[PDB]
Amino acid sequence: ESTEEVHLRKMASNLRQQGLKCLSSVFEFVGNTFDWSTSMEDIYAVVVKPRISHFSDENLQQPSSLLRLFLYWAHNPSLYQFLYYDEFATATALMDTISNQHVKEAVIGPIIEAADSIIRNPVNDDHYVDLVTLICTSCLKILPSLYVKLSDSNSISTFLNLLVSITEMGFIQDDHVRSRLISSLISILKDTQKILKILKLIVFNYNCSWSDIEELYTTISSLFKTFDERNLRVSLTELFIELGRKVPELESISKLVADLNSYHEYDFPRILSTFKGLIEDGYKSYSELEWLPLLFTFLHFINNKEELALRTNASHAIMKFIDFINEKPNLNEASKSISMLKDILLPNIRIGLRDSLEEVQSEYVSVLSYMVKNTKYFTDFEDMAILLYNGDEEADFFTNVNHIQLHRRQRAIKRLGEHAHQLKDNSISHYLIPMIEHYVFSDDERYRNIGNETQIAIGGLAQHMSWNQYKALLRRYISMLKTKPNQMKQAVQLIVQLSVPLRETLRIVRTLSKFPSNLDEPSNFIKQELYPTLSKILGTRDDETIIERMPIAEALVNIVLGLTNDDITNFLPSILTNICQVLRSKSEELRDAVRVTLGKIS
Amino acid sequence: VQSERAFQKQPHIFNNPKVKTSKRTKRWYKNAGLGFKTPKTAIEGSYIDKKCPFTGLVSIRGKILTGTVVSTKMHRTIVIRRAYLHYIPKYNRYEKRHKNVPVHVSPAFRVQVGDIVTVGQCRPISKTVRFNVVKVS
Amino acid sequence: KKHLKRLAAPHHWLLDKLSGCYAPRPSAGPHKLRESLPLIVFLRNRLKYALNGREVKAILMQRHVKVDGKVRTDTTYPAGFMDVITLDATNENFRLVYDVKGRFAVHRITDEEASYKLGKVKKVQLGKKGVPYVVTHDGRTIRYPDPNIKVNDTVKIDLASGKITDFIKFDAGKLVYVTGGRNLGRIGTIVHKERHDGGFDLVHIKDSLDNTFVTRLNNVFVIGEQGKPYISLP
RNA sequence: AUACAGUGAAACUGCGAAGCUCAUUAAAUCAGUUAUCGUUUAUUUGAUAGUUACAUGGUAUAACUGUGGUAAUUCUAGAGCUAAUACAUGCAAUCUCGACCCUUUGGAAGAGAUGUAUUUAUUAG
RNA sequence: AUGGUAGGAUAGUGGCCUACCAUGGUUUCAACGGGUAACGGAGAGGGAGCCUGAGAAACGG
Repeated sequence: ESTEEVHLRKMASNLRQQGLKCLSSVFEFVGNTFDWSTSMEDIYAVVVKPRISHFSDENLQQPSSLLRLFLYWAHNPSLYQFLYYDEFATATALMDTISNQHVKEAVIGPIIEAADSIIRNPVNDDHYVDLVTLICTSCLKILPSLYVKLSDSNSISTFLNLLVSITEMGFIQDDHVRSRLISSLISILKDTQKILKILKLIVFNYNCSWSDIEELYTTISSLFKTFDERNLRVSLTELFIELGRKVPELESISKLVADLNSYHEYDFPRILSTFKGLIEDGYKSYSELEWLPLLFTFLHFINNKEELALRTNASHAIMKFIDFINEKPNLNEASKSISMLKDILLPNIRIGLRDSLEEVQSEYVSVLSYMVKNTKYFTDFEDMAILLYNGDEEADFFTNVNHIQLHRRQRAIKRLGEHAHQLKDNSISHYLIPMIEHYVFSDDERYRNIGNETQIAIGGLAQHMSWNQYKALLRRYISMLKTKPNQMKQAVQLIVQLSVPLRETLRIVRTLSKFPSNLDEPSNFIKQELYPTLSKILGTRDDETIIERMPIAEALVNIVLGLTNDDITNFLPSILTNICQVLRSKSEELRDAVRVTLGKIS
Repeated sequence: VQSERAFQKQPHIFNNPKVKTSKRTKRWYKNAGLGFKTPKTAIEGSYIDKKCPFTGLVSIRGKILTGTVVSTKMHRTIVIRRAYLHYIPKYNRYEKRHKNVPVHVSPAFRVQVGDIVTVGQCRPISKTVRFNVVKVS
Repeated sequence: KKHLKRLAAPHHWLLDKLSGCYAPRPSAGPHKLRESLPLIVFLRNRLKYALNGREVKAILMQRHVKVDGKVRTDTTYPAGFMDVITLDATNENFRLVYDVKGRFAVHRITDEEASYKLGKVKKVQLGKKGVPYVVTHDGRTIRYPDPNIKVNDTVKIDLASGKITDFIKFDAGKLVYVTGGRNLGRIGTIVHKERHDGGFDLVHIKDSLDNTFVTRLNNVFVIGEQGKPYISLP
């Protein structure tokens, strides 16, 4: 019928839609029980055959009744002859849907999980052998694109379920199939155990060149620090043991990494010998690729909180790298190591300095000390070296901040604060404050005197600080005020310590490094973020925390004095009235607390 | 928990036996507000109490009072005592009085005779009970 | 009861106590009885356009009076706060606002001012079929509101279409009209909102003279920003 | 006014029918206030329902006509009519994902989706 | 009689009522009881039951 008969056409479309669903429903419920063999040719010829040509175009969005028919036939071995019909046009129809660029994840998943079923369901006929070959070739070619489109974790998993099915069958024995399969895997990298078992199988059975597995070697090497579970770590080692026999160059590295990681418990004597092996002439020999996995293991040993011996060797192992950087004839060879040092060590050092455990922190403190003492090619720590005064003891302050005695620690933080101006702004924020701030929030009474001296030093450090880091430092501590009730007294006193350097810098300009030239921009930052937040906290009616929140007002006046005079008139009244309202409170002890605070503000 | 003839359960809360995702039975709880921290024994408890301010179908609204517990002998309710100084103008002097208030207490709270309890107004739980213990000290 | 004694009438109409035995009882409508102005008192005892209730009834059957752009023929129709009374035969538009004394004061306005009103958001909730809507102080249900609109905000409503053209959030520094208590009719800027959960919230308001006063939130109506009211004030 | 058409008794529907005399009671009356997330609510106001038909029946009678009983009542039976806002019945659309990227607002293959009220169970919130 | 659990009634909470369970609750800080210039709330011939309505146990039936 032509276009003018709209009503009949719509009803016919409804009949097709309902009946195709009717076919979909009946095959689901009684497909296995009923024998279709008489009707298979009739069903295909009148239903499937007319629509095979446009199937790919129609069903890209979401699964349809007609698509679900071929999915069901794909799962059931008995109904594969539906796929076999007409040179696998039915299977090719499912193929081309995947081939389409506009195909969405909802349609991808069922077809892929259907393709897995055909791969895992051997059938004894010639048509089956051809069918699997066509399905594999299309999928492997196009796998990396599908993974990008996928947005569901389960959809990721089913891809690995198909992918491991390929390895078990043995399409990977073909070199082209192996190359396409590897391309999909790096797309997945660019569930985890299933990935590792897949990598083991592909790389175990067949040989690979260094250029092929080099990028894999780096990322799988970087996965050492990332993994922590024994099953996850052990499975990684057989790969490196495996990558070793693939490329004779890596064989030495994997044997080392295999003996660096020993399992369930680590072999303490043999690993100790390896550390003695590297420290005694082994560390001049190993190359940059050799150094990569060794660090990821060393950074794993230093963070470990149970054993001391592995750590000192690990921290010493990290210092051998710094020696190994010194050994270069020039900067060019060092630069590749320096960039590698910057990419890996420095980020993990900074988090290590923030590590709560003191003794883990002490090692990272020691590693940071050695680099500054030996700065032949790495010049970022020159400023902190100036603080060291050639690494002199009681002047280097790396020991002082972590002697056994507490009084020597306190004397360090004062001298560090005094000489803050000489130091470079980035270093103060990334290393020094992280290493020293935990004293402020330390609960032990032995460190209470240390904490009070710390609050002064960080205030001096905050003066000679870069503008962006000081903002981020200040914002974090306001977040600590709302988030941490226990640390609220420590945060508020510290926020006051941060308020003073901002006030003085704003006084001088009308000091913080890279301070903006225009005073409006810092002023608006105070007006909209520091003022409203601090004022509302001070105005909060919580009688259990009023005394701890009183020094907030001292922070309010400091930031306000930094502002312009019109702002100062706008902002002093609300603060001082709130101080006056707290002054009005009946409690004498509170009233005295207001009186002293008003005195300091005066 | 199941010490009654009927089965005690939180209404409209369903634990699906077939799925069996988690051993712990699904528990519904709410915060009563007013900065009154919901205790963890209520969150991770196993009791069933329709009149509990955190797990029951009761809302705290109205006057919030404080008192001293004087009796804790009956089940899930207590009697507190509130004292004040009433002014008599004819001689211009104050006289002490007291009032005894029955208050519901959830099993999530452990109260003895002598402690200070802050209680909240709610719908009439019983003939004389209209409050619910919401903070113990 | 269906009869109201003139002495027993609440205070705000300014009606003389000795005129008669009974006063008009406001009928059911958008506003509560104790803060409504039935059209009879507005037309007779404030404007004096009518001398007796029968003359008022002739006026209303003439369909000369419109409340919020709609013709009303009930003598005791309860006009209230932020209600626009339009008289086309004489070309007047009036807005009903408390005075400092606390009486309704007859305030002439422009036609553009007449075209809209201000409504305090009393409630915001999802209706049937998942359609959000807002209930204002005059009982107006307005569907598909702007998401940022919340309770205690004030929405500027166009009378002709009854849609939301703009809104004002409830925040410190906003200009406010007091609709209850002793401060009824006073205008001032918000200073601080003191919250008692489970109790009546209290708001501090500072006038242009720097005098400060405290009032319950229920008697608070945001009318604009400090120095920029959205309605003409008396 | 060739259905009737103004007014309009009766009848059927719709709405509303919500001063006196005795006793006596201490914050159980009453007055002020709070809450109803524990609630019903004519009416007023504003919103709100696309899911034989060029119009179904008496499954209907009053008023009305006519025949009678009774000392008799806002006491009565028999027979015969005719209507509804009374009584029962009841009936070829829209919106999405959208290839073709055809034209680049745009059309568009196909795939889909589509009341309310009560009760119960469950899921999200 | 004080409270808990479950049910019945109820526009609805609620010993308002019902089945089991614990002996509780106010009070010398005046519970309970008595007197009073506490005019300083009831019925429609008398008790019982029922009907309508949004609103009554109706000065209606």
